[PDB]
Amino acid sequence: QFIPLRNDDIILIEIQSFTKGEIIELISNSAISTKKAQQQLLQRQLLGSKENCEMAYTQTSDSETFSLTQVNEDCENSFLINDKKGIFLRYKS
Amino acid sequence: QFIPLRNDDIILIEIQSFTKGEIIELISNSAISTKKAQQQLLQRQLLGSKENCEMAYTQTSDSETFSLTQVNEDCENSFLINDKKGIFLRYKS
Amino acid sequence: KADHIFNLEEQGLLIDIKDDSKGCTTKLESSGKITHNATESIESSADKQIIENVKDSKISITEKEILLATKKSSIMLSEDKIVIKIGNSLIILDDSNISLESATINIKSSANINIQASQNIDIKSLNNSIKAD
Amino acid sequence: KADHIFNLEEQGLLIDIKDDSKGCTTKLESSGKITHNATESIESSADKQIIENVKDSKISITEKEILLATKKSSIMLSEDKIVIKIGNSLIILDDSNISLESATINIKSSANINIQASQNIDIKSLNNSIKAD
Amino acid sequence: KADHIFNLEEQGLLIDIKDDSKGCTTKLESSGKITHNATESIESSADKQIIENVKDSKISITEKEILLATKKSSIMLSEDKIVIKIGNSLIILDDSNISLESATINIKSSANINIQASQNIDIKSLNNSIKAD
Repeated sequence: QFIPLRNDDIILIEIQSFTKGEIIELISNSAISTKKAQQQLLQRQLLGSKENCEMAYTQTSDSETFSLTQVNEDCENSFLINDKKGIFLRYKS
Repeated sequence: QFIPLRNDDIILIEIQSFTKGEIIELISNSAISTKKAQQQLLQRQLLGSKENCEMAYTQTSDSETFSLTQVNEDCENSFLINDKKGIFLRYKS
Repeated sequence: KADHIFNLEEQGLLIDIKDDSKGCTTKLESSGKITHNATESIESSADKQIIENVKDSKISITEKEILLATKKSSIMLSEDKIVIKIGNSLIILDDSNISLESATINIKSSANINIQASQNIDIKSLNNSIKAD
Repeated sequence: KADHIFNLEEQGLLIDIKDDSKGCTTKLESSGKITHNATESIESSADKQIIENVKDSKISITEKEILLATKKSSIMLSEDKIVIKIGNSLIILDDSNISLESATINIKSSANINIQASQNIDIKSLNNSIKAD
Repeated sequence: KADHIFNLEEQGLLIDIKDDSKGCTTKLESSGKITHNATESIESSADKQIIENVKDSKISITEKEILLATKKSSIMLSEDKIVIKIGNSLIILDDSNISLESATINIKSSANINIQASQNIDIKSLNNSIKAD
């Protein structure tokens, strides 16, 4: 992979000697859940600047929806896979 | 995930005692950018032997192109998602 | 040397499947059109019907019949019987029959009406019948 | 303001490409149907043929011919020649010919048979020929 | 018990949507063919037109007309009027009219020409008119 350190990431830094510092750990995220893990079970990624993507596997009590979405202005692409419905392609505006 | 340690990976090795050695860190990559982070913003993966794939989110100043490509001999599959154009499927040879 | 595209713009599916010189394009636009194209043929079989309606104007195909219909008109390509209809002006093409029926018949020519008949004619009539020479 | 769907349920492809008021829907169901729809047209060109069979009942198109055929029936829209067939009852529409051929002909009317001819008629016959007035 | 495929080989889309016994297959090949198939029907409505061209040979459908045309030939299934054309040999099927017009008319039979007329006939002519018995 190549996922570089964007801004607004918060990070531990050692200073191993004079004029030597390093980077170890990651204390942040940008894509999490906000629900009680009985209603949604998110496993996802945001991508790029503005974070106008998803690669989510949202598992509620009624469906298991894979997704490859984008949220632009005036354009909403996707790629959806349900259990009841099936393979989708969608354009929206 | 299951991404095993392929060859031409360069790795730190402790020797914790006599006849005990371990593996800690990773000093290598195989998929990076070569541009000044004002022209492309790559977030990608190579896959498999010969590295004939991509799962890239290339964000230039004109587009945001998702991709699931393959580069074989005599076959070029893809799956492309733009912002201006939309969902693509392509075969090329 | 092929090329294969499959789009979804605002306009719609813009499929075109091309070899080096040949090709087949299919649009399903958002402006309300369907454009099929090919470089040899469009062959489309079925097993019971093919029905193509534009607001009460059929072209339907069955195992036996071929309708070519609108309101007030129809052509039946029925098996061993052709019926051509305007109300009221029929031409029925049976196995050994050409019935040519209406309320009024006009027949013009410029050169001849070269009638033959391998047996007798029976020209029935009523009140008047004329000629000229 | 468009919307674009592309499904695969158990039933099949349920494509519909819609603008705010317009639309084009195409089903390829699993119950054996194909439903095309549009709000203006379905235009479908080719370069050699279009053949639509339902168990020996064609409608075929070539550069020159248009067949409208089943068993025991055919209409040829051949170039400068129309042939309409039931065996045996022909009507051949040539350039300067209307041959109206069968084994038996019936002709009814209700008002007139207003025959004219810019030159001579030759009504040949055999054993009998009658009239009434 | 269904099965659903959607391909892109070098040849092209090889869609087939199958139930246990039924099915609908659609190819858009790279060799220049379009093959639709079904096990009941292909129903395809519209709202203005359906036009199927192969190099100046239409079959067009409107709200009222059905053209069946090439160069030098046309059948109009117009509303209350059928016009059948070769230049120059017309048959116009109006509401109460069968005009059967050309430059020359041949009429054969084998058994009879059983003409009736519920009012008077007017056989006009010129220079000659013959018979036989």
